[PDB]
Amino acid sequence: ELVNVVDEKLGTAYGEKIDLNNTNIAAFIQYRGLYPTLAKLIVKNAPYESVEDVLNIPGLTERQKQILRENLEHFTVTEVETALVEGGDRYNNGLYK
Amino acid sequence: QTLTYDDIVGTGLANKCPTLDDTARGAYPIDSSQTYRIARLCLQPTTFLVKEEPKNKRQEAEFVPTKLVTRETTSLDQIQGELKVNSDGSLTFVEEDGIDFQPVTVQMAGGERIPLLFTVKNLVASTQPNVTSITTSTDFKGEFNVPSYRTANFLDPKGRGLASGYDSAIALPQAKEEELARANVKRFSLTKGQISLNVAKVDGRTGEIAGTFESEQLSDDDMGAHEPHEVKIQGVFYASIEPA
Amino acid sequence: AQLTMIAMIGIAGPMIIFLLAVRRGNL
Amino acid sequence: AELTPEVLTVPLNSEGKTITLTEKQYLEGKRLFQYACASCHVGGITKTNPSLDLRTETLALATPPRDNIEGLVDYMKNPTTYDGEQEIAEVHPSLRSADIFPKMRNLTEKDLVAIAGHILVEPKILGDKWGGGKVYY
Amino acid sequence: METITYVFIFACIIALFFFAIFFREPPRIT
Amino acid sequence: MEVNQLGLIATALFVLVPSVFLIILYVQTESQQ
Amino acid sequence: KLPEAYAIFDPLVDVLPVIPVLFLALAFVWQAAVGFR
Amino acid sequence: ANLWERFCNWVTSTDNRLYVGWFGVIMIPTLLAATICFVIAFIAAPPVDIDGIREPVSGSLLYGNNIITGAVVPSSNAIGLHFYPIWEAASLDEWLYNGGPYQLIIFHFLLGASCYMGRQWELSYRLGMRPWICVAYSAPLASAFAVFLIYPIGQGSFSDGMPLGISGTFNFMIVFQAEHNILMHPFHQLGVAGVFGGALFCAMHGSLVTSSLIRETTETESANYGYKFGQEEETYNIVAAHGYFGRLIFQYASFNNSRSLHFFLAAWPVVGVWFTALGISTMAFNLNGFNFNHSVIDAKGNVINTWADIINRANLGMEVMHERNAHNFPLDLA
Amino acid sequence: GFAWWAGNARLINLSGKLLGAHVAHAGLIVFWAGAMTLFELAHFIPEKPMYEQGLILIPHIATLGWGVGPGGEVVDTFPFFVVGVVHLISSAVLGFGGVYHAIRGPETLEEYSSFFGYDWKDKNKMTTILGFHLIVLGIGALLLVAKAMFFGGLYDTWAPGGGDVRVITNPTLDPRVIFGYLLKSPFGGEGWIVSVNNLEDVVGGHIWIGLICIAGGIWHILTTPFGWARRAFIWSGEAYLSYSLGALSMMGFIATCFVWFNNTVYPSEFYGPTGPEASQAQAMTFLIRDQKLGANVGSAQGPTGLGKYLMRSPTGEIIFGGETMRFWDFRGPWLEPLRGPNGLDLNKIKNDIQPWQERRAAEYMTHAPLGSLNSVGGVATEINSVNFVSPRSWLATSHFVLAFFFLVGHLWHAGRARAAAAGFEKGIDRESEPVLSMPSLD
Ligand code: CLA
Ligand code: CLA
Ligand code: CLA
Ligand code: CLA
Ligand code: HEC
Ligand SMILES: CC1=C(/C=C/C(C)=C/C=C/C(C)=C/C=C/C=C(C)/C=C/C=C(C)/C=C/C2=C(C)CCCC2(C)C)C(C)(C)CCC1
Ligand SMILES: CC1=CCCC(C)(C)C1/C=C/C(C)=C/C=C/C(C)=C/C=C/C=C(C)/C=C/C=C(C)/C=C/C1=C(C)CCCC1(C)C
Ligand SMILES: CC1=CCCC(C)(C)C1/C=C/C(C)=C/C=C/C(C)=C/C=C/C=C(C)/C=C/C=C(C)/C=C/C1=C(C)CCCC1(C)C
Ligand code: OEX
Ligand SMILES: [Cl-]
Ligand SMILES: [Cl-]
Ligand SMILES: [Fe+2]
Repeated sequence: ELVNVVDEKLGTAYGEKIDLNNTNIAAFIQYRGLYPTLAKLIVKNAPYESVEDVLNIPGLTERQKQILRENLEHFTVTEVETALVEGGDRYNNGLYK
Repeated sequence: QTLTYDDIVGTGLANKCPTLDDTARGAYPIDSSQTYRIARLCLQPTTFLVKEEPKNKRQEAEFVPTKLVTRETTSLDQIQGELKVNSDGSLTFVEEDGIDFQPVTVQMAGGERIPLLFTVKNLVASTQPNVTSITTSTDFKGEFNVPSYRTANFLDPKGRGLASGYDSAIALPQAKEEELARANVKRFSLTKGQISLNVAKVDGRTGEIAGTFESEQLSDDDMGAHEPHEVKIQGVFYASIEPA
Repeated sequence: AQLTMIAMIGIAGPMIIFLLAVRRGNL
Repeated sequence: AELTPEVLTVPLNSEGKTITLTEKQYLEGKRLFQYACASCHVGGITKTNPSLDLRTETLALATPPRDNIEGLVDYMKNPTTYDGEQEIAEVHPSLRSADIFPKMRNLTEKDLVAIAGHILVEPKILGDKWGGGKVYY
Repeated sequence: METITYVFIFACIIALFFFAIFFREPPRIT
Repeated sequence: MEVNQLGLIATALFVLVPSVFLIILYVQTESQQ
Repeated sequence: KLPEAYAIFDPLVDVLPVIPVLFLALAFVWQAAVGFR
Repeated sequence: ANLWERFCNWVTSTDNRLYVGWFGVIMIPTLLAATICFVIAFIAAPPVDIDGIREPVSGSLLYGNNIITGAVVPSSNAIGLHFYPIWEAASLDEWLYNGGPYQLIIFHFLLGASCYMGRQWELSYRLGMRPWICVAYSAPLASAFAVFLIYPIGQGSFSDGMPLGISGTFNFMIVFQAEHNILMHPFHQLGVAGVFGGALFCAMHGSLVTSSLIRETTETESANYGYKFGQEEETYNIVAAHGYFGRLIFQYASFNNSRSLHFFLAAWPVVGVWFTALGISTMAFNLNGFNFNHSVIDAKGNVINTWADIINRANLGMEVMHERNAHNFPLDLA
Repeated sequence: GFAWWAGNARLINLSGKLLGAHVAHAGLIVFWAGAMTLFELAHFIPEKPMYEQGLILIPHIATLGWGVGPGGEVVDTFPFFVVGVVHLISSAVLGFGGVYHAIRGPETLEEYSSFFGYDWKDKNKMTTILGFHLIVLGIGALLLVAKAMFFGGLYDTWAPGGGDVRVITNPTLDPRVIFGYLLKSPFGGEGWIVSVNNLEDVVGGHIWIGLICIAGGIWHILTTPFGWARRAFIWSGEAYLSYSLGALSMMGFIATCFVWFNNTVYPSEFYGPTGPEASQAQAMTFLIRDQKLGANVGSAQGPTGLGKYLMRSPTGEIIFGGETMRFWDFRGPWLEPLRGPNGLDLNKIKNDIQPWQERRAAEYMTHAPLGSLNSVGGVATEINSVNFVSPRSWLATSHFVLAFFFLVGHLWHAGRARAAAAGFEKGIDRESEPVLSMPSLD
């Protein structure tokens, strides 16, 4: 009944793809075209019900929609975990090098 | 004629909210059509009360006064948000951003320290319907979010944590871990708090208002280690209104 | 080229002593 | 082990052409990297933005690709963000900004190549240390 | 009990200081 | 604190036995002169 | 860098700041000469 | 016969069992204030938020410490180098939470200890002595100034001054090593030489004098009864001690002049400890120990580790763990 | 009576040989000032900040307004060269006078001329020599006022626009300000005289000190010490040396803290950033970086419950968070544009940070005055690569050491002077040992 919610979230898609609802913003460097600009937008407009909702972000150019489509398979969505979004931890989670 | 940093620094006035002239008994009228923002909301607590634990069943413990030990570090300020006109003429302030939390620790009689996250995070606060003017009888009631006092990276003194740290009592390698689950497994609480803001001064010229506030919320539970206390905060506020 | 002018400096000192002794002066 | 021509051989462009540095260029580039870049990029990290490093795989995923001499020489002239969407000459040393970043004033075109060469050679020698930080010290 | 023990010993040392200084064997010459 | 119960007796004796030894020898030294 | 017309004495100049130290050393050659009197 | 002059006579009297003096006039109150606050705080002070992060460290016996783990905890990093006397706190409860007592104790102690050194000069003058015993005590005194005052001043916080406790001391010296590589600093190496050498020459001198006591006693009595306080004759044979020690090494590495020998005994540990106090005092301005990390590389450029790189791995583990909740940005610049 | 290793004590009563010692040593000082400058200039590269180059004297000249323009951009190197040459040349004249007076001049002066001769115990002659030197010192302090007001001004890191040489037209004469400094606490947020933060106050203080020193110089030429002063001091050459050792030691400690904390008369453009500055600059840097990414730096709670980027000081001022909370007394020209009356201002932070401020903070963060003894820059666990130790660490450490030893020298000579004055510096008289005539303690 006492579960570490972060460990439990490592057992979800969160542990294998970029979770558009939880993952720190530095993850968006692993794929091209996404940092900083689109990552900035993806984070500020979270949360998403489906991976496909990112494309309904107002203001997207057509080049930006192409990049996201190119990368939809590297994204997921799971429930927002409070512990991962509080403290502005999606912008800076205390990890550097 | 305002002050400068070098007049304030070290005085304690940086932790005080701006005050309104005791002449300021006007009214800021609201154009259902136009939109409005709060450019600055400042909350300056003056009193911290804590609910005791009365041990029996039908004595219901009182709120007792506490002593502050964290100094002039308590006020919320530079808070801003939307100020909306609802269909039935109530206003609703929606917090967007600001220095909207301060960690505080007060001391009860006997020595017990009570830490708390004094906050209005994600505050939504509404008035009664049919306002049309903000006056020296306008009241806001609302609720806000109270996240965990420590966030997920925080490491306890034995190195245990939620998003970092050990998952067991490593100094006791063959101890039975069932007794220690509460201390070993950290949990991120997220609770609600309630606030009433009572307007008592209003500068009709400038859109500045000010008054009294009472909020009720929970203290720190040390990541689920122990049960929180109930806290009641009294103080004074000031806010400034802009046509959006 | 850092002997074309240094070495002379470091010798100046002891050469003064080698000349005052050998000519007995108020050392 | 030694500084063989195979290690001194780095991509010239995205086309796939390649260039073999001399030992001289390599040590030239190392020296110039210490003069102009190591205050922030010691060991291939970036002290003022640790999320972006000088590892070859990171440069490769940069827009435009920077895992090659051409991309790197360009970057030193007209630096952009990682997605290429904005020019950051105002806050990153570059020949385009040698007025505010004086150390770039006397860097010549071959200097740029020696610096870019060093950046691409060093991961081949040091491995994960390059850009890995204190864990690998 | 451990607190009392620690302070007790410390208290004995301070008392010993007192006697060692003011109730010493007085050094006498030759 | 959950502390070794015998620590107390151990400490008391550790102090008491050697101290009494010293006192015994001192006092009978003064009774000589 | 120095002005061009003094370019010449560049390496003498790398050495000049150390000369004060030599006076301390020189004090000890003098006393060795005189027998630490 | 006048009042002030009779007072002055008592202050400076060579007849008080313990000399007072004008330095004594400041020393006694300040060391009583520091002593009394220390004792009470060590036993019963509540936990103190040393690092300014609302994470109080329990230092006193009644809050679950023993003699080895207890301490008066340094004042809060939130205070930095601000003066925090009692009357600047809203209440004693606040002053306690923020670590007031450390400040009170260290300022009173450093004052009283400075006057202690001066008192040593003074009584030396009243008794017709030579005056420099106080110069020898300046070495320990400089050391206490370094860890309680100088290092805080340079790092900008009394929270980084040495704790007043046994494990707090160790905490200070471990963190120092990670942040300054003090082991690899030459001035600390001279401290060790001054302190190892000091204990060596202590043992040497004591064993040599003791080896050459002149027979004055029988096998049933302590040899110590062979010396009578105030006797004019020396109580050991120095030529015999010189004769043994110079043959143990060679003649000219041995002292036959007792004045040179005892001056040597004084200068070696004093000068070594000056330097190590200077070490702490200059590492306070981040002029750190020699850094030979990755200084050896091979023909290709692989790093070839040395023992300095191994030291670095240990310093790294100290660095990344200390004050594990207090750093939000990647470099620990103070 | 002295041995070779205390041989300069043989000069105590040889006023002529002792003159040469002093003037020859004065030459050594001027030599090093000149030689060291030319060494620094020969090694100087203008495109590199001075503090990447191990320079401690060029920064003092630049600070006087010579050689530099707006931003501390080095404009003309010739003033540096001139300063070096004139010092180096001047040391030959002092060397000449020193060796002459030490070796060939009259051993003792007081027979050749009653004006230059002195007895240490002649209280009137000693206060007269003191007076002349006070006047000289007063003149020197006024020279700085003249530079600032009449010959081109001084470098002003606070000049609007990034810094520049500015002529000081309204020096501060108000003694409430000038002497106000002398009464501020030496503790944090106060900083005694180390906190002086504008050149008006610097220049005005030198007006006061010049007049005070000239005034006292005249005072001491014209008077003799009053009796309470005669009875409280020891009057001998060694005693006087001890007094000055003490004064130099105190001044060395002050200078240490001056160069560690003060970024007005040690501009960070030349000397590098202070420890506190560098530490503030790091929080500035990541605040900028994170806010560009979308973070709301005002509402961001860090692990402890305190703000990750911003928090309150104990008097409530909004300040940078993290460990740098200790350095919130820092003031610097790159930072002040962001300060309102409650401290750092959230709307200026969100809206008004300029590229030049981003640049300056990254630069100072990466040039924090941390470094190894062998000049490897950074934290002690850092790898080799960056050759760098701040001029402020070099200047702070050296002067702490010298200050310390001059305090030891003061104690050494003050004790000796007392004992020699009383007649027992050489040991206890066996036939009259004071303690043996005193009653026993017990
Ligand atoms: C700042 C350093 C300094 C200075 C200026 C002095 C100065 C002096 N010392 Mg001291 N001394 C010093 C350091 C210093 N000492 C140190 C470090 C020691 C420890 C070893 C001593 C030990 C010592 C002893 C034991 C004695 C002195 C004595 C003297 C005085 C007489 C010396 C004499 O006749 O020599 C004669 C020496 C020579 C003839 C040799 C040549 C010396 C010249 C000056 C060398 C300079 C060369 C230079 C490049 C020339 C430039 C020329 C150009 C400018 C024109 C003289 C005033 C003596 C004294 O008090 O006399 C009563 C004495 O007995 N000194
Ligand atoms: C403070 C240092 C100092 C002191 C107290 C003395 C004192 C003395 N010297 Mg010595 N001397 C000194 C420095 C000093 N000198 C220097 C630096 C030199 C080399 C230039 C000499 C060279 C020298 C010689 C060759 C002789 C003396 C002699 C004498 C005696 C007679 C002085 C007299 O009537 O002159 C007459 C006075 C004047 C002509 C007035 C001089 C005005 C000066 C030059 C201007 C001062 C301005 C300013 C303070 C200097 C700074 C400028 C600079 C910053 C650019 C006297 C005891 C004589 C002696 O005793 O022989 C037995 C002697 O023969 N001295
Ligand atoms: C190099 C500087 C210098 C030196 C060494 C002397 C030396 C002397 N002066 Mg002169 N004086 C000077 C500069 C100097 N003076 C100047 C510039 C002036 C003009 C203001 C005077 C004005 C002056 C007068 C009016 C008198 C002297 C007197 C004396 C003698 C007694 C000094 C004494 O007892 O002080 C010891 C000081 C005290 C016992 C009290 C001082 C207490 C202060 C507050 C301590 C502060 C220290 C603190 C730690 C540092 C912070 C400073 C604080 C203000 C913030 C002595 C020969 C006396 C004398 O006999 O004249 C003929 C005398 O009456 N002096
Ligand atoms: C203005 C400064 C000043 C002045 C004028 C004097 C003057 C005097 N001192 Mg004092 N002294 C001072 C500062 C000063 N001292 C300081 C700061 C200290 C603290 C350490 C002392 C401690 C001291 C002691 C313990 C003694 C004196 C003594 C003396 C007298 C003889 C000294 C002598 O001949 O040494 C001759 C010089 C030497 C023997 C050489 C010293 C060499 C040093 C230790 C080495 C430094 C090395 C350098 C930093 C790095 C090396 C680099 C390398 C490349 C060479 C003379 C009256 C003696 C005395 O009481 O006479 C009355 C004495 O016994 N002094
Ligand atoms: C701090 C003052 C720096 C100095 C000096 C140099 N660099 Fe830099 N660099 C810095 C930052 C903050 C960043 C990130 C910029 C951003 O927002 O994207 C960078 C980035 C680079 C990169 C791109 C890395 C990538 O992952 O694609 C490169 C190739 C780079 N910097 C190279 C470089 C060189 C060659 C330098 C010396 C001439 C140099 N940098 C100096 C900060 C700083
Ligand atoms: C500027 C200039 C100049 C000048 C210079 C000079 C001034 C010089 C000086 C010089 C000097 C002044 C020198 C010195 C030297 C010295 C030395 C070199 C020493 C050595 C020593 C030793 C080595 C020692 C040893 C010993 C002894 C003896 C005893 C005991 C032991 C011992 C070991 C210590 C000229 C002209 C060039 C010109 C140009 C410029
Ligand atoms: C007095 C004494 C007795 C016992 C022993 C002890 C040695 C300790 C002792 C002390 C001696 C002392 C300290 C000696 C002092 C001598 C001094 C200070 C000598 C100074 C000499 C200076 C000289 C020439 C300078 C020459 C300058 C020249 C050409 C300049 C030429 C230059 C110019 C003009 C343009 C730039 C280039 C260049 C070439 C540098
Ligand atoms: C010039 C300048 C530039 C920047 C700005 C600023 C405005 C600060 C400025 C102005 C600075 C000013 C005006 C500085 C003033 C400094 C002053 C007045 C210094 C005070 C010095 C006084 C001191 C030590 C006194 C020391 C006293 C001592 C030994 C007493 C010792 C004794 C005692 C205590 C008892 C009897 C025996 C004895 C030995 C006499
Ligand atoms: O507090 Mn004590 O310790 Ca000198 O560094 Mn930064 O701060 Mn904290 O960290 Mn590492
Ligand atoms: Cl720690
Ligand atoms: Cl931090
Ligand atoms: Fe002995």
